[PDB]
Amino acid sequence: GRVADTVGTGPTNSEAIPALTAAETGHTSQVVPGDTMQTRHVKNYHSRSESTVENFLCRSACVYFTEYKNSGSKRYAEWVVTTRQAAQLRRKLEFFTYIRFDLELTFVITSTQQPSTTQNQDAQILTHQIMYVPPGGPVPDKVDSYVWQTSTNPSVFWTEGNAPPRMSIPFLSIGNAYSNFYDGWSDFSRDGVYGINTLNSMGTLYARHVNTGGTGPIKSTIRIYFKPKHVKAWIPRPPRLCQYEKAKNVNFQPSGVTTTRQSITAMTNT
Amino acid sequence: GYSDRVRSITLGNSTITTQECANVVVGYGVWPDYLKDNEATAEDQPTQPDVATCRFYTLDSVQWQKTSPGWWWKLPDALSNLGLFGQNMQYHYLGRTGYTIHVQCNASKFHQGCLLVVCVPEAEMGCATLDNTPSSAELLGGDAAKEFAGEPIASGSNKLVQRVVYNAGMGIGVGNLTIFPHQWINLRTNNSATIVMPYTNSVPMDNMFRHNNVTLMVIPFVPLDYCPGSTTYVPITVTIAPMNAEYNGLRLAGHQ
Amino acid sequence: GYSDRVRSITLGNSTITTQECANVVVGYGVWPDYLKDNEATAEDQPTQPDVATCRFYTLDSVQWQKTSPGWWWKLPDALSNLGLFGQNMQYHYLGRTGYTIHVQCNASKFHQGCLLVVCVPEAEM
Amino acid sequence: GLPTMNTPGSCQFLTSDDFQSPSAMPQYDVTPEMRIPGEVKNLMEIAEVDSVVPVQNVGEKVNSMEAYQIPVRSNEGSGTQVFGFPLQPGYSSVFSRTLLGEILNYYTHWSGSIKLTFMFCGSAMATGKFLLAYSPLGAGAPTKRVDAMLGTHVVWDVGLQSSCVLCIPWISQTHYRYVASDECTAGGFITCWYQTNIVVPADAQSSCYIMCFVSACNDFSVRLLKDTPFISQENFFQ
Amino acid sequence: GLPTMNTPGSCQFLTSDDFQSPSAMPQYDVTPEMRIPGEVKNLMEIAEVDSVVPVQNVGEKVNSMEAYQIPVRSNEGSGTQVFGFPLQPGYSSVFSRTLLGEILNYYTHWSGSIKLTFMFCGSAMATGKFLLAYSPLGAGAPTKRVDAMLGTHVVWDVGLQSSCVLCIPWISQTHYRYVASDECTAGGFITCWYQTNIVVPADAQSSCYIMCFVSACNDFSVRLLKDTPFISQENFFQ
Amino acid sequence: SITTPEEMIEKAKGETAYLPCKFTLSPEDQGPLDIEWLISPADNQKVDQVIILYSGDKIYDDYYPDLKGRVHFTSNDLKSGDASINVTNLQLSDIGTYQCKVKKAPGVANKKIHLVVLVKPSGA
Amino acid sequence: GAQVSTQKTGAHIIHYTNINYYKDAASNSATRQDFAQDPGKFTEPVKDIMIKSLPALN
Amino acid sequence: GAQVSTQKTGAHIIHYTNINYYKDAASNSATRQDFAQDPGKFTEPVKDIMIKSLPALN
Repeated sequence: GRVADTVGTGPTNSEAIPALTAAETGHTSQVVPGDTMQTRHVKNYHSRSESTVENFLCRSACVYFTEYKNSGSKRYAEWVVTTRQAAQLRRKLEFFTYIRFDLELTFVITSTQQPSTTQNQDAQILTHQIMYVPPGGPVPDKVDSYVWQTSTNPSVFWTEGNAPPRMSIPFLSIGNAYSNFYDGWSDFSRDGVYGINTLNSMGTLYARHVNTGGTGPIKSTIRIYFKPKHVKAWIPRPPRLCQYEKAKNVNFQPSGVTTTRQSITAMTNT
Repeated sequence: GYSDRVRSITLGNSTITTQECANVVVGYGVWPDYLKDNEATAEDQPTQPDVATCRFYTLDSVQWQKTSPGWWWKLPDALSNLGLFGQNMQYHYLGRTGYTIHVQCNASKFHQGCLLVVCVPEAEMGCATLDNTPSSAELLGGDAAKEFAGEPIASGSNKLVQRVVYNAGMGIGVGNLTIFPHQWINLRTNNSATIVMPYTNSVPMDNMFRHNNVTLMVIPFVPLDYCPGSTTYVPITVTIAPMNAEYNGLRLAGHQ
Repeated sequence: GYSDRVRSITLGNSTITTQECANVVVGYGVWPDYLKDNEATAEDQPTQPDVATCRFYTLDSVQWQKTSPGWWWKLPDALSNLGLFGQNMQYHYLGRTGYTIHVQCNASKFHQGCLLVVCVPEAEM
Repeated sequence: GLPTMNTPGSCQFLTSDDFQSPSAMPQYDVTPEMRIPGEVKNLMEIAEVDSVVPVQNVGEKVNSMEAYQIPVRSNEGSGTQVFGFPLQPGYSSVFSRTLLGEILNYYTHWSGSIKLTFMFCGSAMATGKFLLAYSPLGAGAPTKRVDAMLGTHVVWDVGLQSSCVLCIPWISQTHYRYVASDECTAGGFITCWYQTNIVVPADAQSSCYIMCFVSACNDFSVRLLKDTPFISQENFFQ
Repeated sequence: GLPTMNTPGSCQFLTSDDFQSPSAMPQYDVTPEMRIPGEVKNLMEIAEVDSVVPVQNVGEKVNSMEAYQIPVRSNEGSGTQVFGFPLQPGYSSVFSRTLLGEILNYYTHWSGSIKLTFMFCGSAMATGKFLLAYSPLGAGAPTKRVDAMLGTHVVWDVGLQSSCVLCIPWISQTHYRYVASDECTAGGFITCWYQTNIVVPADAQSSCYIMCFVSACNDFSVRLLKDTPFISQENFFQ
Repeated sequence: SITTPEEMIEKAKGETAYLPCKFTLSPEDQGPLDIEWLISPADNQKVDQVIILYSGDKIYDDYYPDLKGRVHFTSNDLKSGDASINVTNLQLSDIGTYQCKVKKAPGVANKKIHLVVLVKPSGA
Repeated sequence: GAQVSTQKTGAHIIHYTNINYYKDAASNSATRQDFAQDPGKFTEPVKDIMIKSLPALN
Repeated sequence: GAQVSTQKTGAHIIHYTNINYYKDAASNSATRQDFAQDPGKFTEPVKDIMIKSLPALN
């Protein structure tokens, strides 16, 4: 894991020309300082461990959050699982064309009492259900549906005040890797929406209150955190320059290649 | 004697020569080859045509003008109407191939200019209209080159490609395109570029009409210039040979 | 057990079965094979497509009427518009092939009739 | 006390957890096991058993035995179509209620080859020949016999051996396909055509029926358990 | 029960934690791995690849290809300046959007040597010689060629080999420097000067362009992961 | 989602506009299908008014007195992925923005069509 | 079945213990100590080796 | 008295530890790694073996 040492070199007068090459060939020069100047010998101990692909990707990030109430219209939350709605993790993943990983999911669930006129509020403690529906499974259309029975769908039940709930998911693709980019169509006539496949289909998450607590209104928020683990990745790419616009495509607004300075010899930015 | 500037490349009944070349770039160090038993999923016996399809096809030429932004070609599709490679694309569900790409542009010792030649895996492009995605006719040149633009494509309610060259149609910085396999054609050094590209995909085989998995791009970074009295018409010419081609799933012809 | 009336023939992605057959006639005792080095004259490397073209093609059916005189088919030409065999015919100066021919006609134990099935080299008419 | 630290996940109830737990009935002595015939170790053992396909699932025919019957007859021509349906073993209404289909609807992914057995059920005096064909996707379903013939197929000659097997091999760009309907993982088409006619003597019926059966090959498997869309409930039963 | 005692930290969720956890999908069988070209093990493998520098990033030139072009021409003198910028590989707008720069902006500390490759892109009939110079900090940037010559430098002679490499060696009082702008860890200056003129025959263009490339040497490394200032968001995308 | 969610269509008075709304389902989308078409007229300040609905296996017309009998679905089989509509006998007072809303939980998609009707039949 | 491995330390060795508790590999902790590198597929992807002290083109 | 066993992993091995804590077998964790199969009692329950390449009835 260590970085390379510096070989000490003395003066030189010869036909060897390490510093002259031809960039046309597609080759990157392997020159070191000793090729073009006198250097001392250095015993370098610095390490490259913090820039492995795993260490670069393996931190928790919030990919999405939403809300649901204990009364009224929106009694449960519903989210198609994806990495493309939050900028910071999407950008890190799109350094690579193809990638395999497992996931650690952590949920941060919090609640807030809402303004009301109801007197004598003595709410009991709230439990929450989170259900994961794989693609193709039937989905709940109301907070009191037989679907929440979860005979075969994994569900986590969690009571407020305890540690946040967490579970692992294996690499889940029908392909040999997830594809971050797809230059093509799903329909053989190419008259459809471009860039859409189902190699990244992961399913849907539903969240509800199991009990209502008390007589007052209460709104909860669920934040979903993805941490990739056991990562393998292929075919590095230029990082995303333009700001993201849509979750389902790469559409952008054009922008300059960097920011400006005053003149070609100016030593500061503008 | 010997010189490392000369090169000959023979495939099938075709051969290409060059007297001012740089080197040959090989993919990601990987030479193309047929799919092996322990990575296959499709069970039928594949056809391997082997000289009828693994040979050089020369596309239509293109003019380098002093203001040209650049060109691109999606690779399976560029050859899709062309010979028995095209016929085998039309009759099979599944296909697998690598490529030898060769880009040619000569000019005198008095002309100057510099082109980047890159082979981009999975070049998913953006639409000018942020809600839409671009139509097939905008993305697929089909044996004719597609052109980049010099200024941003105006937004409407259209299906045009956002074509501006300095974002490479992809929302990135164009100077960072050297992470991909590539060469430079620099008119004072070099009149040819050659890239050998292996098969790349997240699956072992794929449909060749539905998905274009690599894209050749040719982009002038230093514009063409010359002085009056010099020849003004300087074309660029692309020749492409599929390598180790295989096909699975024979049925009636078509793509729908 | 076993019966010499049943037969299966598989080629490429196709297979044919039959339960009332006679035997199989092989040419003039000679099974088909690729051309060898010491009999070749064309110097270029040949293409051998091998399942894309070596497989069963079924032609349009024909009605046997009580007064039918008979039918004929010239062989390269009968398949000339048909699949990748047709495409390879269209793109090449030269070709070489053998054939497996299979003619089918069923009827009840109460019908009667008799057909000759022949393969004629060089049928100049 | 041994110094410890609770991690996230502490005190959750995850329905697919696998933990030990104290028994409510200490030292209870279970009834000894008996040797019962037909022990099942794996659901695929069920999937590999043939079951009858409801091919003629048209209108009111699903409320009778006619859904399982495929009509054939003596024609005044040849090469017309007998049936066609898509290779969607969990999602096509042709396949969804077979043994194979009912097992598939508890899973998200499927892979492997499939067998279709046909049994001719006319009289012994009837003869005929049929073309059974599978056409991989990308070009649509064939509409004539001369287009169906280009794909993978069997020519079935009806005789003393009454049944014929069409094997639908796994030909896919992916290692797995979805159980739900999905165009990126389209399966292709299955069709059947008259190769010659049905021919009978006088005093035998000129109309006849074929029956179709489906099962899985020894290369078949399923992934990612889920709830079936077939069973449902509005209240607890009584 | 084994007697235990919970320590501080119990039941917290720390985003860079590394703990085991129960899988929601017991015994699921992952798709087998494929040999795909271009596997990446370490982000430094990307940093060591050359990419094109936007040196002429002045005004509207950042909205065209001219940002990557360095003008040179035949002069009526010698020794004038061609370009100059500071060694701030993560923070200078010259460097911030290169491959090297984009990786650096995810880190807090950087160390090691850097390579600048220049490619002359005039006609074959043009000749010239250039001085490429690095001046360590402490005295400001050089303003004449005779002051730039005192520091570390290369004299590039243009010919059949079209490209020349200036190595910027690690010369620092600290083992590491900050990615952000900071005077205690100032990096120094990079400048380029006409050593002789550009000389052409008649009927060849007297104006020409150079291009610059940056990459990391085999002694280079980065420390302390952080969030990049380049990507941002006001709502969840749709 | 719907194929081309933003577009504009120009026709002449007396002709009959085709408003395409073609959609594709994801494997996650397993709820019941709902299809709504609403309108925001250019001349008028009324906004977001249903003109034709499809739900629970059947169609519902008769929501906009103005388009009475002149708004229909074009497909014999709507749930296969076609929610396009025909408007007939076009006149200036209907120039506006039509909206197609397709629902099948979890999935939801919409499409905006800006219909311009011109006096003379001419694309200039 | 415990595994002992080395911790990350400074330069101028100390060990830690692990035991897997669950039945699937996807339940294990991250793989943070894989320090192999191979940049020669991205740098230097040329058919003919290029010796640094020689001219690139001759 | 710990038992070490193999985890479920992918193809192109890693182990886990268990110790029973309770006095009844019904307290143990599930039996998820029993991969034996025997379909020949449901397929092919015939008295006379049927060789696949021969006619079924003769």
